[PDB]
Amino acid sequence: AGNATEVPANSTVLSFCAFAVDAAKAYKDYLASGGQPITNCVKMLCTHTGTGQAITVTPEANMDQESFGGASCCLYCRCHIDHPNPKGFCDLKGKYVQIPTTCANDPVGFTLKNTVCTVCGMWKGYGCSC
Amino acid sequence: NVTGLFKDCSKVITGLHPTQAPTHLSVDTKFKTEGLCVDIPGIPKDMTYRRLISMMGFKMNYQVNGYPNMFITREEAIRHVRAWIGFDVEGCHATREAVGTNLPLQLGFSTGVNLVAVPTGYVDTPNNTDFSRVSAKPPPGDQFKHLIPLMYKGLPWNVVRIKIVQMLSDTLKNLSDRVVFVLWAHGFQLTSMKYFVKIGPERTCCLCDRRATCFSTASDTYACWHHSIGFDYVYNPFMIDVQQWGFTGNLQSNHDLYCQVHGNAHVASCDAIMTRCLAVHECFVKR
Ligand SMILES: [Cl-]
Ligand SMILES: [Zn+2]
Ligand SMILES: [Zn+2]
Ligand SMILES: [Zn+2]
Ligand SMILES: [Zn+2]
Repeated sequence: AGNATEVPANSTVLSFCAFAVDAAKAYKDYLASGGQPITNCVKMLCTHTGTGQAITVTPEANMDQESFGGASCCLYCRCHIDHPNPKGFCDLKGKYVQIPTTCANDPVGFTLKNTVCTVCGMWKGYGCSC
Repeated sequence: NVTGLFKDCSKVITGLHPTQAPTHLSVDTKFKTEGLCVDIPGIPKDMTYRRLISMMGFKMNYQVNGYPNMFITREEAIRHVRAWIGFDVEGCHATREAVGTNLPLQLGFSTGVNLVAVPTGYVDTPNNTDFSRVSAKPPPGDQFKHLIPLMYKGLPWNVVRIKIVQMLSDTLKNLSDRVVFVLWAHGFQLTSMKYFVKIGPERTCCLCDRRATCFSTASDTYACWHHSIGFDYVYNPFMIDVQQWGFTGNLQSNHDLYCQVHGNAHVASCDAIMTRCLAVHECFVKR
């Protein structure tokens, strides 16, 4: 009974991060040791005529980005573990997230490793010009 | 194709909105086209769901530089025989609002200790995964109906895990610098360890030079077995699955080939005692 959410290619990485004290460091270290990035993310069919903003209520990829469902790019959502926000809110769940196409092979790692500029709404280093 | 790890055990017939779905598989079919997902303005996210997520199916087969083994070789286990603690868990089954996964009910150790936990699961919501009590039933069968009263005599997991850490610390502080959980099969034992184990790089005690065996979520500190009062998590335990050593047949039948002083009392601690007992015989009896 029940409905699978996951594929076996993700079992090891999700198990490792689901037990880690520091899940973010564990994922980063897993990748650094040659682990495969988390797959089975919610990739969006979109126009690629979007604003390029990082986190949006509709897909907003431009021609240099892919758009994904937000929860599916969040390590804490993927492992069903506690979020860093003490109120238990996710930065991504309930929104779409834009990932540079060069990094779209690992959206979870990209969002883990990078920061959105709250002033201009673009990723620092990938769009923020402040 | 798929795994049962993080299987959605809810009885909801629709899937998730693309912004809330953890995975492509879990997105509702209305949004799927051309192997991708689309956003549909006017079909918004859902703000009231509670979806039980199965923790059955962990796979601890990684190699990450700077992180130790969890499962250890027989030779390493033998070296650390003073650290052996048999561990077994009796489960109950999700029911009513969810169906299709098993929750830890009675945790037993070769110290003879049994601890009963409130049936508790990981519930996905529109926000943080909620660790919470869930409806449960005994496994089907007349031989399980004695578990029914235990489903109303359990302790909350925050208490259970403090008691596990205290039990292991009192048992092991003058025996070993670590714990080796000795298991018969490992899937549900590993599921249960999700509730009370954390892992990471090897650490040292905050109060002495010994390696850390325990972690405290309240203080984000690490302790050895001597300094762990109040700590709630077992940190970097080791473990080994005795069933994988070539046996055919079940635990009791193999245990009883060597030993006549552990009659089967049909309870988790007794399974844990027989598991460590069988392990000692198999590893050390000279043939
Ligand atoms: Cl070690
Ligand atoms: Zn999240
Ligand atoms: Zn900016
Ligand atoms: Zn210490
Ligand atoms: Zn025995």
